[PDB]
Amino acid sequence: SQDYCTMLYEWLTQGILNDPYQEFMTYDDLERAWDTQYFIRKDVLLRDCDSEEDKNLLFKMLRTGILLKVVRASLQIPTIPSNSSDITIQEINDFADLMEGSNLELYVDKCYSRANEIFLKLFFQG
Amino acid sequence: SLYYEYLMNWLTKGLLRATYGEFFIAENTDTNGTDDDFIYHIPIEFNQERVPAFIPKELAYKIFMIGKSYIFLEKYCKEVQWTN
Repeated sequence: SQDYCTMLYEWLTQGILNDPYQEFMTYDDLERAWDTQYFIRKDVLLRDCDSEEDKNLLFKMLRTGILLKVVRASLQIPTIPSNSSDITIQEINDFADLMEGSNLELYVDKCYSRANEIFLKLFFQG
Repeated sequence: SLYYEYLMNWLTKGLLRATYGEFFIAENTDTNGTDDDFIYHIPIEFNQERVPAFIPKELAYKIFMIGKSYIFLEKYCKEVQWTN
């Protein structure tokens, strides 16, 4: 799962979707003209996503990825460097530890707050 | 060794997985109509004679109360960061 943790980190830090094997839990259309549809694959999910907490967590991750991709498309940059904000996300190494601990929730909340701050700053100043 | 490991797991994360009836604290979701959605029921039960002889009943009750208060803080007070 070293590849899956790296893919999740890339999706949560830059919003870049690269799933040539249909393994990631989220993928967008246009791979209506400007607004693309983001489809979630429950067959390749990491949790059940049935309870309200898990549903809100998945929605927060998807919103973070969407905001990152929108910021990238608006700034015409291939990636969002970490110096653009005061939040730095660490890459996942142990999938079992990330699943059993709340470090996943902490990283998700941090990246979501960073994406929301960047989006608000952009839409307020530019 | 595994008994103390399960005690550690319950005292830290409030988990009772892979117990197979080898613990003295469990959850009883059965409800007779009073507080079905567990607004104030706290459906956590604690057995007495399920503990060995080398552990005090007061210490077992303290462990049960620690787990109950941790679950309460994690479920009702939403103190996610502090509980983590």
